[PDB]
Amino acid sequence: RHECMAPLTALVKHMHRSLRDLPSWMKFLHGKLGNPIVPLNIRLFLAKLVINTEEVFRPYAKHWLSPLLQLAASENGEGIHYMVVEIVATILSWTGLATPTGVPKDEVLANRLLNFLMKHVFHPKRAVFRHNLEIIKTLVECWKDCLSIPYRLIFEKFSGKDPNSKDNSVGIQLLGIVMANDLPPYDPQCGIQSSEYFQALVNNM
Amino acid sequence: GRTDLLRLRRRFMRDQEKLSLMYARKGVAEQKREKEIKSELKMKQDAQVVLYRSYRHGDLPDIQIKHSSLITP
DNA sequence: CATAATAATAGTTTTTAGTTTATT
DNA sequence: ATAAACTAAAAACTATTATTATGG
Repeated sequence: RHECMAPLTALVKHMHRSLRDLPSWMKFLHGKLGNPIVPLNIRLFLAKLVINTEEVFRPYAKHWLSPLLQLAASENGEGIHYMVVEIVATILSWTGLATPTGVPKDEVLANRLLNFLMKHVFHPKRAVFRHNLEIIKTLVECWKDCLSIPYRLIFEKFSGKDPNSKDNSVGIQLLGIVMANDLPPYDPQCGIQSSEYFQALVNNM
Repeated sequence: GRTDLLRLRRRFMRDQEKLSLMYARKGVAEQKREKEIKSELKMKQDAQVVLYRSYRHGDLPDIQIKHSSLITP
């Protein structure tokens, strides 16, 4: 938890009482965050702030689109997953205010974050794992703009160990996440073979 | 996806409160027993009667009622 | 201390080691 | 002195049911 942020929160409340990129120092902080060099102390300060300040800059989040994503990408405090999930929740709390389909920078940031999360998505727990799955479903069905499916990490996730004990079902539920989308069931692009890609499916079947 | 952050925080269970969750379910169940008892005892009573006419207030009876208002009762 | 739960237990047929009763 | 049955066959194949690892 953050505790020195409370005066920052009071600042946010006061400015929003007083309150395009009309500067109330969010140009200064805009530069202070856009650089992927900002120290993790200051980086996390700004992160928790903008989490608490998502409301003020709604018809501004598009300019904030690139920082958060590059802030989101390769996050390295209370826990990496913590801030990752919190910030992506903030990002998707708006949908039409900004979309990561403009400059290819936000597009590749979104794809890389997708790879990060699908690498990270697992719980020994029941719902919070399924909560992450629903997070993936929500993001993919709220953007559907530049989103592309790897199928490879996915394949090894669902092809699994040929499970005599259920483990690769994580990949199966990932496939279901894809299935909820009108996205292709599996792009018959190179992949690995595009034929056995379903033989592994029927094998675990 | 506006409650998505609220969905996150409501699903922030990683302080390992499984026993706490089951106990909360227990307390909810007990309150459900109480409320269900109350509801059963209430509903055995005659349900609220339904009306069939609009009504207006004045110094005189308003004859302007319609045939429907007359014959539905 | 509640509930789509779930699964480790059990119970049917086989075929061994107990034994009569003459057998010499 | 038991050559037939002495006496009850110790045992899995192939099928089900209450457990809870958990769901909440």
